Amino acid sequence: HHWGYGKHNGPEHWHKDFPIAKGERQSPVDIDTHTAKYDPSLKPLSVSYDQATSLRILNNGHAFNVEFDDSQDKAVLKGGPLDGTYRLIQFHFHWGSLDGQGSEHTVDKKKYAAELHLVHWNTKYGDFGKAVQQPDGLAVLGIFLKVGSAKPGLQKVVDVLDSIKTKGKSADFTNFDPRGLLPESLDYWTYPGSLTTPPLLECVTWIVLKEPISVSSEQVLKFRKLNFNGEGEPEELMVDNWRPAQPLKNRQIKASFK
Ligand SMILES: On1ccc(F)cc1=S
Ligand SMILES: [Zn+2]
Repeated sequence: HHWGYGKHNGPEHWHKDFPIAKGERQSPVDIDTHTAKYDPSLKPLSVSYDQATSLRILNNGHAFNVEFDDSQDKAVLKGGPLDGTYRLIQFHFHWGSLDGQGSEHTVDKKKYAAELHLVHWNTKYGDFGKAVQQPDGLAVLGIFLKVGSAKPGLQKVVDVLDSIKTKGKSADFTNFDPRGLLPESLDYWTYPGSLTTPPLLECVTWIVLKEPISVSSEQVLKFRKLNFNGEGEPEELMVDNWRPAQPLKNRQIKASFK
């Protein structure tokens, strides 16, 4: 009886194994666009992904992770609200059963069809495992997906999902360029929060881009053919793997833009 997204093991249950689920800096949150404060002192965000080395794609039973070689400063996030250098370790998505839901963050209570999380760890802590124990350990770049035109830079991800249908399957996934997943604008909201899955550690500077990317109905349909279950278990479609909005409590969302 492990955590999941079902009636018996979903987000309303997580607090029993992970009591920080009811903590002071949980994620995601609703972004109230009229309450977020423009902070003219935020530096421009620096996304340096030209030397990014993708290695592998994994179905972990909750999502799929596209994993990167994080053994050198090859794909880094810097600037914006961040002090120092954060190394890209993986990206994943959260998505719905229907185009009307799927994102974790909301914007004036609007739910997008999906949300991309590019996960980076603070190099001052040496590895990801130590970084997640620090209040400034991670920087997650959050990008909303809406359904419309195809995102060409996503198709290589969509085409390998057949090969990782069930929990614990992986596949070689070299030479994937995550720059093909970014929108034009790097305008963002930022606030201190958490992982959105167990163990829900309060180690994340969230950087949520204002501009969504467009993906095709056919692209998100392929996300929804994945399985939470392992091979030769009853089929449970990997859908609605999103945590809903948590209490803002004593936190200020800042906007990089007027
Ligand atoms: O869901 N998830 C899992 C790992 C991680 F580092 C960040 C997030 S958002
Ligand atoms: Zn996530």
